[PDB]
Amino acid sequence: MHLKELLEITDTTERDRSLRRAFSPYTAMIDITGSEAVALIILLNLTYRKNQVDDLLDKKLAKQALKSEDHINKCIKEIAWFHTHNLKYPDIRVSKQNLAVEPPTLHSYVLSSANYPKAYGWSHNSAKVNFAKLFVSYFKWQNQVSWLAQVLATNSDNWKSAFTSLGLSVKAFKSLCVTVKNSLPEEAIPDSVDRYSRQIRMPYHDGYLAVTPVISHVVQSKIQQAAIDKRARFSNVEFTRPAAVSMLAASLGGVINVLNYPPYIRSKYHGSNSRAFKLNNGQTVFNVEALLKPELIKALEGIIFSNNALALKQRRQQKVKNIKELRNTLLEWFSPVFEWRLDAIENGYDLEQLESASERLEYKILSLPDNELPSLTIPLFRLLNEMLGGVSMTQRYAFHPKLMSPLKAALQWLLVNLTDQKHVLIEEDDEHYRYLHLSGIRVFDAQALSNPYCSGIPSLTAVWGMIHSYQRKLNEALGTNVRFTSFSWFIRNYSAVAGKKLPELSLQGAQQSRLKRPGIIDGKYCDLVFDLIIHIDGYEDDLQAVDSKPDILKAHFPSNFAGGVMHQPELNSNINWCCLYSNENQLFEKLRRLPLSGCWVMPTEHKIQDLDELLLLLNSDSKLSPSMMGYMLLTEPMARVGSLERLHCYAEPAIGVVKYEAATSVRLKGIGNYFNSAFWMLDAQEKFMLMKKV
Amino acid sequence: ELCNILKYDRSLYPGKAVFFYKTADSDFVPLEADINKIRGPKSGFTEAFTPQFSPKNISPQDLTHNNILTLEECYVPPNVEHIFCRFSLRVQANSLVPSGCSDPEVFSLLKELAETFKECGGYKELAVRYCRNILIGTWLWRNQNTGNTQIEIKTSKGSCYLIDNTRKLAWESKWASDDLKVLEELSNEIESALTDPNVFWSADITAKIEASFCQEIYPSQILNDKVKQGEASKQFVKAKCADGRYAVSFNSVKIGAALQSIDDWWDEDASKRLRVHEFGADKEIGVARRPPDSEQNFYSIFKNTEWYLSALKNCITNKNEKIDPAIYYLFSVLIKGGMFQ
Amino acid sequence: MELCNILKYDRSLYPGKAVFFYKTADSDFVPLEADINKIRGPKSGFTEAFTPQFSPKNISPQDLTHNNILTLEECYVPPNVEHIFCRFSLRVQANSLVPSGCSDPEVFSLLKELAETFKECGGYKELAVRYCRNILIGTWLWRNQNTGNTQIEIKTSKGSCYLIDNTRKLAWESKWASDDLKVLEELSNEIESALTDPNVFWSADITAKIEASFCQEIYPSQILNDKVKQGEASKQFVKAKCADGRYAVSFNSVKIGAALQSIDDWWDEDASKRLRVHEFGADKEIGVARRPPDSEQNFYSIFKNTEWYLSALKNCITNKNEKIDPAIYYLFSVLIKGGMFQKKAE
DNA sequence: GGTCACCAATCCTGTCCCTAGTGGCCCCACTGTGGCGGT
DNA sequence: AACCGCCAAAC
Repeated sequence: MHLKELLEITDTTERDRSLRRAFSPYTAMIDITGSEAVALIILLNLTYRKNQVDDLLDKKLAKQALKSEDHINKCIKEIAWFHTHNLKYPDIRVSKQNLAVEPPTLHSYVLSSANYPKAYGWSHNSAKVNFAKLFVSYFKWQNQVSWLAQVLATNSDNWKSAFTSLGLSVKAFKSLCVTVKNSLPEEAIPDSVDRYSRQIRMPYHDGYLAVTPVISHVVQSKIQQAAIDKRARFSNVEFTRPAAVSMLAASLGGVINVLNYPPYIRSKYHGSNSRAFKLNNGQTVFNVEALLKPELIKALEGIIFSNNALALKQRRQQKVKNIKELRNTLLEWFSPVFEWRLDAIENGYDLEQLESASERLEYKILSLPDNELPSLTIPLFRLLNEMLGGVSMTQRYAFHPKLMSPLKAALQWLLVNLTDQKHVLIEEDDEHYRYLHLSGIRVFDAQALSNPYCSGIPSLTAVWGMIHSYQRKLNEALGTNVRFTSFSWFIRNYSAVAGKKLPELSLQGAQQSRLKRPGIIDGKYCDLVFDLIIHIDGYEDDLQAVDSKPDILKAHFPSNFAGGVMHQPELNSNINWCCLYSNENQLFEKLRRLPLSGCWVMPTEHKIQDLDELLLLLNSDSKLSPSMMGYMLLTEPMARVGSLERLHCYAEPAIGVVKYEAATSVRLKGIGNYFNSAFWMLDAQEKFMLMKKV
Repeated sequence: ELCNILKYDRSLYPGKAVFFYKTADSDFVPLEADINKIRGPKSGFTEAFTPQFSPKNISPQDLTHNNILTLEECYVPPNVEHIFCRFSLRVQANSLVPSGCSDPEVFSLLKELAETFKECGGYKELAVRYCRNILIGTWLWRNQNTGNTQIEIKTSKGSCYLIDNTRKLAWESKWASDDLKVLEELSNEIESALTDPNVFWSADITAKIEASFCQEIYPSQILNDKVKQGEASKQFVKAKCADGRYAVSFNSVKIGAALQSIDDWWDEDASKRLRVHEFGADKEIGVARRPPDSEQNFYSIFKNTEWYLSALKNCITNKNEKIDPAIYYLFSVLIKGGMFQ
Repeated sequence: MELCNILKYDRSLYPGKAVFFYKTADSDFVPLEADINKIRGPKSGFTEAFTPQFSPKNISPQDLTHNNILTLEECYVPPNVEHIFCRFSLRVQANSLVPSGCSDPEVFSLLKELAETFKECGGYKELAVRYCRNILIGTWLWRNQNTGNTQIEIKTSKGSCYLIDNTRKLAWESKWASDDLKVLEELSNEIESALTDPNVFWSADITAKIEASFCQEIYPSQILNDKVKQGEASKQFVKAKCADGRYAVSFNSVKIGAALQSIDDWWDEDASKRLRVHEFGADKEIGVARRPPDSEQNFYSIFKNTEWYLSALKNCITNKNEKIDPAIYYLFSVLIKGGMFQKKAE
């Protein structure tokens, strides 16, 4: 915790290794409130090379650097290149630019630099990477996070003794104090957009805005220090010369950790009530059996603000979703059994072992038909007796509600089946809407790194941008004005592609620009096969103008996706891959024939206040994934040289959470659930542009 | 002029080319690579000599020692008659108008240049060159003409073209009538796909090679400059199948590089066909055939669009005279795509 | 001349992979499979009993009577199988005429001229004879060579069929029969054409048929395991996975290639031994380099004097009584072998 | 013209060993893939 | 002044 708690080690190698690890940004901050002199010696000895220093507590070569005003001058030259956002990540060709801004607006559902106090990284020139370490290294003062320039800016009197303890003058010290306070990092926004800075078009007031995404030092440093502590699933990105990228990258030897949560789709084997008991909201025993209740009865009686009956209904609203979740859990394995029994008409995983498993594919659960089994329900009522032995073993049987839960399970039976539901929707309009189903789309070498924090699926903003490019081309081709408002995304196949990408020869910039190969940037790439369902709005004149031209609809389908090449299914597949639908029942009748191993990419409504809550929430549920949600704007939109559009803005990629739901779960949850809680839209606001539900 | 941050999407979109074979049971068995550990001789210049060409102070038996090499190998299984290499190709019309521009003056100029180049039938010549690269099997790279190769092309239009033997074809040789008919028809379809934005055009292209007994396959090799001590120093580009098996494959850019090996306008009597590049980069020699200091590079030719417009507007009427090869190179680079400042 | 930053050659000879199998009345391909056998080995080494100063170690009297547990792969012919078959394919390309990569166009044009002058002297004929002679005597069987009466059957893509009735009668230096020399003459002409004509596509299907002794041991390629666990086998074999799911015991392509290119006996005027073509002429048995870096017989010393060798080749066709310099024969055997012959930018 | 009968039963008693040991030698590649301030 | 030099290390 404290500085000299780590100085107790007699072995200098272990001591200096622990000290160099302690003052690096990929670890926790140590307290130097008691130890200011010794702290200054090590912080000023860190300014040297590793092979130049034997021991960091040698006082004389610290005074050699401190007395030499060719050494401290370089350290105060490097303060002007202190960033809150690294423009040189991952491409180091972004020439002599510094972005220092306040954190953006705080959002409940996404994670950014708004969720932490304003900390600084450094990125200018690899030659001066050590010279930054004096004035950019973060420590713990009194009870406050601070760095040397900030603590010497105002509270100098506390450090006068520590600085004069070596034999520094008062004249030089106060001149150093005022020049450091004058040379503090200002609000630095670049005057022009760099050639190697990535720009995208986001929909602004009545047009488009040029957005450059820049990583935040704080969120990266938190993910790095979370990855060294071995708290979540991480994969590696290696850099050639890390000192040219940043100091954080230089400290880690260029090996940067990213959140690795890809979708897992297996073609192979099925191997009980198992899927429920495993989902563990659910069952077997506990978290949270048993209610035994009293708990449920007490909750209803408290909610009896506004009349015992009206309260029970208000309890139900949350407690029915909770009671529905209990049935959904219980149904997870009933789903799997059924599933098998279709594919098969033969088998489960093991036909006999299934028949043996108390809650598996029984020839009695075989049917009657789905439809007639739900209409029968009977099975659901019987399973309540089986739930005297599993789905809560013994305790909490007649107890506050078991009858109500049995009734909900009997109602769910009707919902669990077939040839039912059907109609009546404010969404989109209706005058009518359309549903464009794109099926069996193959993509080769799409960027798996959604943002430079997260690895797994491609970005949802990439799916949005592709759909928006498709809309623009169609509306310009046909002369219509239809809108591609929302989409749902089902992944059939996913595979990670090994190896880096070799860049071609070009005029690489210097004092004299020469024809040569650029630096090899490491990335993550995936081959994936997916289906998209796009929800089209507009006038029936425009919709039936769209429906009349199927070849022109097929023609303007883009061939680019997240940097990868996007193809329609193979010509011998016999798959009509570009289908329009007027009604929802016909679409859902088509959609429940999907492969069962595939995953729906589903929006969630979980709130996250910092990284540790997100990591606990990821360690909670095995089917959640941290992904790119969109852009939190840092600067104000204005005219900037090198911009694609009229107005340019620097933004930060926001980390949200998606769910990889099974095809069966979405099939059993009903048509209403699918059409309300599976569709993505871009909430484009003044200061943020984020992907969300509805 | 400079054109103020001009941007073009590429027109040709090939996918991954997957190697496989067929049994009497299955119509797709993926060709898999096995890791083998072999001896290598110490046969390099630096093993024995200083940079001044003087013998190093080594032991008398240092050059008789071996390097332990961990390499990936792909062979045809014994008594498998045919190797199959299949890829898909999409063609879009992205060469007509710049996708990103600032000045509407150069936008109007380039759009006018594009449609007047279209009317003279330059896209036909470029389509013929791309089609000829597809028919002779340039995209097999080192597997080309190792056996009697038969190339089948199925199109989204509903056509079905077949080249019987690619060993009987070359770039400069005179073909049979049926092979010229295949070239003509498929060139027309590719040219139609390049010139019209309101048509969809895809193609499934399959090469069937008569395999020799346990013949070596030459797929794409991965880029790795941070290989570990345990791993193979030479690995191959793979594609995962329906099951948990990896077919050895070519990169999309590798196929793309083969199809666009059309540029032989860089000299008056150029025998070699370069991959279309802004500076005509030759991978074998390691020089630029259209160097940055010359007038033959793209950024020199691209400033004379107003003169090439006048030349084309004379060429459209005067009926016979050939188009300036600079304009062929110009539009080949526009079909390749990129950002031009 | 000066050696370039980039100076590559693709190899001309492409042996596929040699697979061991046998034939029944039912099947014309039954693959020869290996099995892991656990045998008892003694402590017979120098270091087991002696110090480096040749003094006895301090060990128990029963220590040298203890054994090592060996996990080895064994391949024997099944009982009452008459013949064993080793089969590989060979493709020959013309890759020694032009370097695959070259930085200096003066070096490139010189090496192109040298190959064309060597071609018109009939230099590729002599090299093709030595590659062909290694196929007919069965050098590529390595330790299976002349273990029984071996018949070698060669089918070329031209439509020619060649047959050696017994390889035990043939050797490298021995006087051949009239029919065996006719096979050597005709097949050497087909390889020479393939080595020199880029338009010619040539491949051969080469099969050995060995009269097997009862449960005879087969000697295929062994994989290079430097570190081994106690469970897995210390001696493992190179295997070709068949289309069904069976592993035929096999030779490496590079192993077959090493046998065909065992043609180098120019390193001394009265040299009895034929080395595998190496830049420094590495003798693996004696453990010396027969073309040392200090000598002028090594490849890089000969390759920089290629202007002086091109002068001698142009005076060769004018006489055609004086033979070609053995330094030039060795030179073109390395270019057929292929490799990366690159110095650096100083 | 069409199906493949019901009613119950799966045995108890005791144990898986001892000795000794998993080798020496030699080796693990050359090419390219940099921004920035200064003398 | 155009061209050799400086600069990092996580599990």
